[PDB]
Amino acid sequence: RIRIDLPQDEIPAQWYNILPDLPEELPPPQELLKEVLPSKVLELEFAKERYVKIPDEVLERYLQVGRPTPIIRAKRLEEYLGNNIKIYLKMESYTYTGSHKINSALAHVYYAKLDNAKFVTTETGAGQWGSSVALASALFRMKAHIFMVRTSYYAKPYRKYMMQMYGAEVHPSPSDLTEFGRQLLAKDSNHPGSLGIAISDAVEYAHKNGGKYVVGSVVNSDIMFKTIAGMEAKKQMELIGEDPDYIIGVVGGGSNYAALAYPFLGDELRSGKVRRKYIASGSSEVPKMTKGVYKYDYPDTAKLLPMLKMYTIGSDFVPPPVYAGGLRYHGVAPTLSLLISKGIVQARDYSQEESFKWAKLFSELEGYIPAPETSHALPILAEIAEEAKKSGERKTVLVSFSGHGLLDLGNYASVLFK
Amino acid sequence: RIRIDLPQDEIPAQWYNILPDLPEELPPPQDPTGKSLELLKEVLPSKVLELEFAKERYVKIPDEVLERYLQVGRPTPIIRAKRLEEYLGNNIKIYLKMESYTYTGSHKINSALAHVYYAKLDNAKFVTTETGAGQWGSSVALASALFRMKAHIFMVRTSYYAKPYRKYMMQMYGAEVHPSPSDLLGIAISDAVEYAHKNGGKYVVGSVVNSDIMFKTIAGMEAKKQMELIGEDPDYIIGVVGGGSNYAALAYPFLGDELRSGKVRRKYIASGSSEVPKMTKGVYKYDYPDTAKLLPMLKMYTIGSDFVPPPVYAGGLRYHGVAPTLSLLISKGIVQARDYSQEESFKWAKLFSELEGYIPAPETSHALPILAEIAEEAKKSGERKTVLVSFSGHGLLDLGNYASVLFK
Ligand SMILES: Cc1ncc(COP(=O)(O)O)c(CN[C@@H](COP(=O)(O)O)C(=O)O)c1O
Ligand SMILES: Cc1ncc(COP(=O)(O)O)c(C)c1O
Repeated sequence: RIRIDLPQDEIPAQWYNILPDLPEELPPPQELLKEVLPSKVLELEFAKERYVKIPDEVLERYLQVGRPTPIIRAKRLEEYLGNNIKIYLKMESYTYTGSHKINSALAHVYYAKLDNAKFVTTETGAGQWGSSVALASALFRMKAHIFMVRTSYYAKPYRKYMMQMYGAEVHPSPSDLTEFGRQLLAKDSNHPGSLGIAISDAVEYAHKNGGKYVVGSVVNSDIMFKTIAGMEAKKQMELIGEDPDYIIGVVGGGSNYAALAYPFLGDELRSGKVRRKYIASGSSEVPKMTKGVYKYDYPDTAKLLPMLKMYTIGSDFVPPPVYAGGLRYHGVAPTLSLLISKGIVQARDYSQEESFKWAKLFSELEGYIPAPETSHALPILAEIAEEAKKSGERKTVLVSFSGHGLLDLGNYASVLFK
Repeated sequence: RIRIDLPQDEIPAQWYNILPDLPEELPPPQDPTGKSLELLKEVLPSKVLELEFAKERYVKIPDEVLERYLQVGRPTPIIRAKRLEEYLGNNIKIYLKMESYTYTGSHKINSALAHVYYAKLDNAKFVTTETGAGQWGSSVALASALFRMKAHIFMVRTSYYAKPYRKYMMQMYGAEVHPSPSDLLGIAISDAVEYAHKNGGKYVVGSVVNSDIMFKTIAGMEAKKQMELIGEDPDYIIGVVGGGSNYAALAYPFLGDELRSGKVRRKYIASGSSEVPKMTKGVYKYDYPDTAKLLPMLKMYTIGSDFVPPPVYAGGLRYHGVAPTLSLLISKGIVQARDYSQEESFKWAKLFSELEGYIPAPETSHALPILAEIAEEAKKSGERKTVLVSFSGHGLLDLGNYASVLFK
């Protein structure tokens, strides 16, 4: 009785755009950025329609990569927690790349191909985004050039290998394939690189060679594409007649959480009354959730995109080298930040020691190793268990289980196995 | 409609035992050094030992095992590989039983749960086992976590250090991992077996024997029901052979129907690696299951319990012998045998990955060259054949293996 499957012939056929349903208007963002970006991707940012039809070509690849993903009920975790709540896991880890990121990668590549792009480029550090764009590129028969921070290129090889199995060309950055890259290599032939440097690398290469750049950021389009997870989950839960009392997840930039929660939150906002509790968490080592300044700031280190109004601890923030928690990003998506400032979504932060302890507990109890990023949601369940206990009612929790941790086992090892 | 899901409440409730349905009696285990036999009784779970020569065609899956089956991802889906079909000219229809969909990424968890469960009923204080790829190691580590058993895993050592993430995975499940030869491959089975005889531990076997294959036929029982669900009778059932459990597990429930009805119409093809070529260069004879000789001799296609794979070999299927029941069937011409190089398999793996989007285990990639042969054959006859594949595992923790061969 623990897995709820949505047949592939019943997958949702539109994405959800919360913009029209926000309590107040979203604080507008503040080119080139138009030559390298897919035309429709630019269009969908300002979108005023509540829904965007998913192209049939995109929908077909969604099915190809494992969608719809199941909801799993974590009954053993429930028992451990005293059977005071019910825990439903939306398993985005079940996609072939093991995370929710392929949901927007497929759409970005599709719209690049529509623009008649000769290839797509993107930046990557740890390789989560890179491997997702690599798969999406392969499924559209699109040439992919991935610019990977040279340090990570050697340090975290398995995801490089994954990108290469998918047939992507992977370039250590700064690369000699661009002027901006060659100019840095003349300073240091083994220049360690940065995420910012790789964005500049990927952008210049698309710009100069008639390609398109695939943005993996907190832009409104990206969140919209990922809401296929929430669209599915809404249908699954209504299928077994359970309405969640809590929806929770973690915030890198916030796209995975929003993607799950927004379709539920949209219903409520349109009814005028928010009844559910929404709780998202990040890492206290990178505390933009709980200690962020709400202000206009650069969504990327390259200063490529215009500033967005978001919770941020600054685009130059770097985490301690001990941090293996994976939620390194400095800001929160503008829509989510707006929601947090209005008290609609509650913010939490946990240490990696606390989160990884829960990861370990979850792996032994339920049997599935969560991504280190995902592990930061688990401490929220303890807090919810207590409040439920004081309810007299059994509360239902829906969790964005954003990825598995098989390719992050080295991260866990560095904390858990000394 | 590329994925066929079997609802969990539709999961089969019994295992298939092919022993009564074989064309002729299986060569019984042999035992010279009259110690390994009572030794087997000392380290094996009692009810596992008992099921080894079980006579009932179907064995009820214990409720506790069935419960965990549902927990770790059963039933697994069947996926139709339409993009691969296109690449092969649409000359065949290709269905993949995705045993990779379980929590540890392979079919191994199917018997690991049953062995550990039966060890628990013996009041075992711990279980031991060996592992190569660590697909088995991690499945036993997970099974042990779920049944609250302490687990000691003996890992081949070359794999130990080259596959640290699999070691990390076992440790995340709370198992203790030991490089083999250890402190107390082939050699690993011997290591584990030894360690179990003292202290008070049970040895968990991960293939070859009848009980182990029987436990894995849950996959085949599910697949039979799923194919019927879409009105699809396979012409070919294919897979790869390490010890032969994942292939037997899928095929035996289909092959049983045929043996009982009198006629075998389907084609059965299994592949191994040419670098460890017991499938096509081995001899059907009695040989030792373990290096070290502590275990009763079994009659299988073998290339010697002392065979050691080439350093350059990253393809997996390293065991030296084929399961006795599967060896009987190969000897009788019922199952056809193939072997491919890691170079040819991995090139197919990379193609499959770009086409279908899913990275196969290096073990599983040995089935892909079979598809190419079936498709060329169908092209020449003009007949459009249906193929069911045991997709035994994914390769997410084996990317280092792939890289050593493909990425310079
Ligand atoms: C992914 C996967 N697929 C097939 C098998 C072959 O074993 P069987 O024929 O099913 O019994 C395996 C076996 N993996 C074992 C053995 O390690 P190897 O390195 O020799 O492949 C394991 O210990 O994990 C497999 O993992
Ligand atoms: C598995 C996993 N979970 C969470 C995140 C955080 O990303 P985001 O909040 O932007 O979607 C990432 C990047 C990830 O790979």
